[PDB]
Amino acid sequence: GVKLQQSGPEVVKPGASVKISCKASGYSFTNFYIHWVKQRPGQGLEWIGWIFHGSDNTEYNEKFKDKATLTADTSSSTAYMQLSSLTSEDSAVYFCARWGPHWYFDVWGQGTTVTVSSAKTTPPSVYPLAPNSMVTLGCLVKGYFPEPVTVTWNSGSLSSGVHTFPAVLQSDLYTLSSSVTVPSSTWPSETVTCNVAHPASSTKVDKKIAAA
Amino acid sequence: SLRCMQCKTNGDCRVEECALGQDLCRTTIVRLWEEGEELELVEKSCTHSEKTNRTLSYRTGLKITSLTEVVCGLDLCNQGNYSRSRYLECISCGSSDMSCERGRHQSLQCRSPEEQCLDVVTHWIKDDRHLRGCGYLPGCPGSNGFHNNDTFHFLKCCNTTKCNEGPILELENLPQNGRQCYSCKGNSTHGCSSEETFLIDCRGPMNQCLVATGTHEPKNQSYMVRGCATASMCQLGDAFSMNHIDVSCCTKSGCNHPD
Amino acid sequence: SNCDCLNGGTCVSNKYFSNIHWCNCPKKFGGQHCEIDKSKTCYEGNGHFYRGKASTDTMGRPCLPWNSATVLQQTYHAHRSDALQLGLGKHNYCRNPDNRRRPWCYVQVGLKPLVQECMVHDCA
Amino acid sequence: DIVLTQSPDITAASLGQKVTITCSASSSVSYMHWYQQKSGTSPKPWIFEISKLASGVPARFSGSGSGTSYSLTISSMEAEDAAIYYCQQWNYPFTFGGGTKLEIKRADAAPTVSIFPPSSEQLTSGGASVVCFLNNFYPKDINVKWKIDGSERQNGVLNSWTDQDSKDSTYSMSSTLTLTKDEYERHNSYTCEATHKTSTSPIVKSFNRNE
Amino acid sequence: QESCKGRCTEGFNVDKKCQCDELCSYYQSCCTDYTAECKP
Ligand SMILES: *[C@@H]1O[C@H](CO)[C@@H](O[C@@H]2O[C@H](CO)[C@@H](O)[C@H](O)[C@H]2NC(C)=O)[C@H](O)[C@H]1NC(C)=O
Ligand SMILES: *[C@@H]1O[C@H](CO)[C@@H](O[C@@H]2O[C@H](CO)[C@@H](O)[C@H](O)[C@H]2NC(C)=O)[C@H](O)[C@H]1NC(C)=O
Ligand SMILES: *[C@@H]1O[C@H](CO)[C@@H](O)[C@H](O)[C@H]1NC(C)=O
Repeated sequence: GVKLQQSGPEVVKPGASVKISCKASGYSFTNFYIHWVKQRPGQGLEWIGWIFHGSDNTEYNEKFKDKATLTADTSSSTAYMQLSSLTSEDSAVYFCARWGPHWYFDVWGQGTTVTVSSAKTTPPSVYPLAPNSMVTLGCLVKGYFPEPVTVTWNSGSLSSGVHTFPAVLQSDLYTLSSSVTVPSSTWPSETVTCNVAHPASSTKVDKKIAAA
Repeated sequence: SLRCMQCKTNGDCRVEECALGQDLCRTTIVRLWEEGEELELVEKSCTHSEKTNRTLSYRTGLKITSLTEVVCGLDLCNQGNYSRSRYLECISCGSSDMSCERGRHQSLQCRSPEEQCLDVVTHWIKDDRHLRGCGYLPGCPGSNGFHNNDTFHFLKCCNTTKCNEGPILELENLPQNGRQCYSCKGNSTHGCSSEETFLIDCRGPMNQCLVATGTHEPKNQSYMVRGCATASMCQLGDAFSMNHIDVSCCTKSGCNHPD
Repeated sequence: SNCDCLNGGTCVSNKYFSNIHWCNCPKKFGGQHCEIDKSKTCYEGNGHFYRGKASTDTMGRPCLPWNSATVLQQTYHAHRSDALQLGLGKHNYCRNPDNRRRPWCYVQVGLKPLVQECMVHDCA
Repeated sequence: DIVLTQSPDITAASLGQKVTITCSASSSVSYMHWYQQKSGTSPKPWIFEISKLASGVPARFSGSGSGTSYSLTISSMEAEDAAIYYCQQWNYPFTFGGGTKLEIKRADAAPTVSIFPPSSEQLTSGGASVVCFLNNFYPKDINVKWKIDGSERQNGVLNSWTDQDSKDSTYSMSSTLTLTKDEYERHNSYTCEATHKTSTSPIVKSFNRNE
Repeated sequence: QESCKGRCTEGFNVDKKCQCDELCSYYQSCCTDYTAECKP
């Protein structure tokens, strides 16, 4: 019943602006403070500001006074946050949260990812990593944009001994790797395949790991 | 031109020509009930235009106390003057025997279906600071709040079983919101001058920088109060002991300043 | 500067109800201003500060209430400015506002009200 | 403006061990709350008004304190308690502490190191990436050194770490060395070197481009 | 039953005319026998 629905992930150019949404249901919207919270990747939580009842009743963090603007649309129970003049330091998850009856942030939206970057929608190159004695294999997924990608092994048949590593940023594109460990009775006499999916470019690829 | 009965509790009554600005008559009733002892107190006069029919009942140990005020504007209308079943159940206590403060809250059933559960906070710097029980008061369906340099008022009013239950509200258990309003009291040259007005940190649901101008005190002495308030205060008004009340509200830190 | 309250009493008022005031009183005292001592069975020396009841005459006869049509046309009644100070109220208890030997009250003897010593005994 | 220092930044706790997070306030705050976060998902209210448990928070969790000092205790550490915990003042600046990362303590485990040459297809495309997996190790502290024909190579190295595995409580790291095809082709010897407390000497994995 | 006696300590009866609880004179609901039933 009682919830905060945030709008989807955003890819935006540096210098551009972005406005993101928080739809409130299952309670009386205008009786409660909505707060906004920023979390940069691997970092903490910063309070951005609040809104109460509407656009004319707000408070900001001094740090975000020239960056964030908070609005509300009572007709649809929706809070908005605009972020202007974006740089890479604004790339973060942004959360809305209700300030509840006993004065803590009691209900949170799921978060909206804002990636600030100039890149375009690029499919990955997928590369097989072929090693003896007991067999680790890999798959290199290189030069894609945006996040995410999806990596499986033998269509999900292989699940144990799998490590999928977080993407790193390389020449404004993402690179990621995945290992799978298997018995050497199993590879290369049987077939081992990483399956890579990138929804953004409607690309799905299967790369057999062959012996060098 | 309106004329009202004017009765002290001792029963000495007479007719009273109402002054200008007093165009209602009031009867006020206090019942003090304790085991098999009732004391009824009745008081009558001309009163201000802003008055309404109101009631408040609360238990305080083995005591029950009931206030009612009835007002009318026709001419000696207060010269004259129910009680059957039990309707909405409410939590009750009161600060005169420390009952609220000490958590010795009791249950009370209202007598009219019109009455609601009330919680009123009156922090002044001879009214009780905390009252809980049955009744109907100006600002009722709902809740309203105000605080400034020397005052915290809060009134909560609701129509569901024991909805006035819980710990008592005190200003210190409401968080600073980040909103700042100017506080003052007095009049435009004495008390509410830019020299005497200062910034206070608004708390909890009170985020309106408020200014009420009216009259206070015996005669029509002009009075003014600035501070932090709920939305609901910015729409009567007995919470500041004032009469021809005029309220402006804005929702930006400092906006409250004598402009 | 009010608190018309007497004895052990504490004044409470309410601003939502025209600032009407009254007092919370100890168990042994009754009425708005704690003016009634509902425990005393005996009177003092002169009895000037006796409170509490005895509504009766030396020869068994009700006192007239100090707010009856009749007592309001006598010298001592409940509507005088010094009623509270003299214990004169909406009741028919014997008092002694002018200094006489014992407490007393007004008693109707046919067409006319008359002063009459009160049954209440002395503390001696 | 009230600073909140959370100590420690990271702690590894044994299952069954009593854990104490403290939150320090440069000035006095009447109420402090605590949030739990996993996988950068929404923070979950955990403990509000100092000591009150949010719905579904298990009884091994408590909170206490006042003024400038508050604590979160877990009386006996469980695996699902591994998370980031944030304190927060109840009032206006609504500032959050910098966070305590709570992990599961466990037996030292050495990295399983594998090195991979560039694939044929990446070479036909004009690039060259050498990849090193350092898998299933504990504690998280680890240094990887790349060597080309025996010399340390610092530039063009990208590293990436997993979170603590849910099942064996270890960590894993990927290290990738990216070069031009021509530079790759002008050298033979490629070496991945792991320095971990489980051994006094590095774990080395190399390959020769030629042989 | 119009007039009570049974125990005089049953409380506010949820659905009957005139009652015999402690506060019955506060609601002015009492049956007159209550005054001479469980008194002093
Ligand atoms: C009890 O009080 C509540 C408090 O306002 C009333 O709630 C309102 O009810 C109407 C429709 O019934 C709604 O349109 C209002 O918006 C409600 N206000 C709210 C939810 O705050 C309620 O109706 C009252 N009920 C009775 C029986 O009087
Ligand atoms: C503003 O406030 C003051 C006091 O609260 C007003 O009344 C003062 O009262 C005394 C005693 O009666 C006077 O003799 C003072 O001189 C009064 N002050 C003034 C301004 O004359 C004061 O008059 C109020 N001003 C207004 C605008 O009514
Ligand atoms: C207040 O109550 C009395 C009850 O008799 C009624 O006559 C009068 O109309 C009411 N006045 C208001 C303010 O509605």
